Amino acid sequence: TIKEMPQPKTFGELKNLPLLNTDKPVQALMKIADELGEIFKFEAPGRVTRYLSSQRLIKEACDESRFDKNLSQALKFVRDFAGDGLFTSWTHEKNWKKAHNILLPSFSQQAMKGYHAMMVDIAVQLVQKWERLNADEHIEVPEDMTRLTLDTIGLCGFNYRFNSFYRDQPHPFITSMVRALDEAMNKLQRANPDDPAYDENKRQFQEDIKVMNDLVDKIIADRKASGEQSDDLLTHMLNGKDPETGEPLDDENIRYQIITFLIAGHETTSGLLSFALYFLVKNPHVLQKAAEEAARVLVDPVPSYKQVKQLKYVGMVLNEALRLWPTAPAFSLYAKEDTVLGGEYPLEKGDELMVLIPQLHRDKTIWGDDVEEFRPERFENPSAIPQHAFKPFGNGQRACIGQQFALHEATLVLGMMLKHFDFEDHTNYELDIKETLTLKPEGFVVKAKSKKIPL
Ligand code: HEM
Ligand SMILES: O=C(CCCCC1CCCCC1)N[C@@H](Cc1ccccc1)C(=O)O
Ligand SMILES: C[C@@H](N)c1ccccc1
Repeated sequence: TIKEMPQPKTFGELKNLPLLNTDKPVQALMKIADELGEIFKFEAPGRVTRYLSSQRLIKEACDESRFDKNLSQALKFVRDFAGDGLFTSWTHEKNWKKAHNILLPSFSQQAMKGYHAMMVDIAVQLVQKWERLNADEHIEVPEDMTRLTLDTIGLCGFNYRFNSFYRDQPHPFITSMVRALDEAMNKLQRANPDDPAYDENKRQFQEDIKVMNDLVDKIIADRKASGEQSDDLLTHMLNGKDPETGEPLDDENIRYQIITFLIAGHETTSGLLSFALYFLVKNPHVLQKAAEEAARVLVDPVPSYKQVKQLKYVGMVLNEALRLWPTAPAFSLYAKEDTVLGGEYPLEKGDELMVLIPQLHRDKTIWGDDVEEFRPERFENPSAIPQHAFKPFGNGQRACIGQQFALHEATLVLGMMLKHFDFEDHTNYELDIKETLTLKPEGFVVKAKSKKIPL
């Protein structure tokens, strides 16, 4: 039977917009979802969004015959610097399928064998940093995880060393990319974006886009001018031809792909690693079981690709961290045609949906009563998890191309962390989640006591 959709409290002509006038809009939407349930309508002047929280409805939203990836307003603002890269392109843009066909082989489980040595290079820099801390000192977790994952995708992406472990102040490119992401997300909250109040914001945004284009376009030009054939994503993009069109990517699109990969490495994997370590220090029995696996498997000074594949429990820890705090917390869909969601909610062609991944992952009909508990054992058997219950990498053909890359890096790094150190939650850290494009545990600090195992 056709149901009226719940809607949170309104602010006259501003409708629901002021509810997201916060530095934590995703956590605000999770609290709305807790109050209103599996679906709610969110209205702003000239905009309707429907927020889905239940596996019951999200399993329908994930039907690619009925729904396609939508560019959320957030992604439309990110598109001002990520262009028609894979992340901010519509499925129907020629450059989406072309880049997708060219890059899939670069992102395969098989390509990970090739990236492994460069991931180890950065992972060993992280371990060495922590081995070199003095007795009184602590680790700034998301800070060090962001140094790591930015550097990894720099090196694997285009053989470029951001040298993040040599620095306090980020590489200039990163200061521009972070400020551009911040501007993109802040613009969601401007009820009148064309105010001159926001004129300095507009001008900084253009300068930041230039910094990004200049380093990346110079990186591409330098690579073309050298003729060097390093086994990185830039080489694959310069030489690759789409089997369908027979065309290569042009230099502008390659720039967008590189900016996109840097956004991904900086924002996502670092969040996952930060949440995984958070849950391990809060669940000492789970930390011990993961530490036991790392010690049993990582028998060599340098982990091998094959050894990373054997860190099953560490992979379960990462999936459980993705369940409770999916660092990429939402994706947007549009109805390809008029359709009825869940037998109750009529949608028109073009109607926009937001999938609230943290809420999906807390659906008690799927996960049961222990849903807030950190239990990696939930992930022992992928076949025992219902369809579309677990979506930290999005859905279908528009799912994360980087999923294998991210999980290989996170497994390697967390394996080495658990092999080399005992960890202390010395401050009894109270989770405080900072929102950019992604969720990260802000101010998360630990102490690492070396097990004194040489590299
Ligand atoms: C834990 C780490 C990561 C998470 C949680 C994550 C999550 C996601 C999600 C949820 C999407 C779908 C977005 C949407 O539907 O709007 C996505 C897309 C994408 N991710 Fe990731 N990601 C991660 C790591 C990476 C890495 C390391 C890369 C690249 C090196 C990457 C590249 C991409 C790209 C290119 C897309 C767009 C794919 C397409 O539509 O063709 N991601 N990611
Ligand atoms: O749900 C949100 C706010 C959380 C986005 C989180 C999302 C951003 C991309 C990367 C993954 C996480 N935004 C919607 C609806 C909207 C539109 C305009 C103003 C306010 C809300 C949108 O961007 O379309
Ligand atoms: C590029 C993609 N991995 C992503 C998706 C959602 C948030 C940030 C990044």
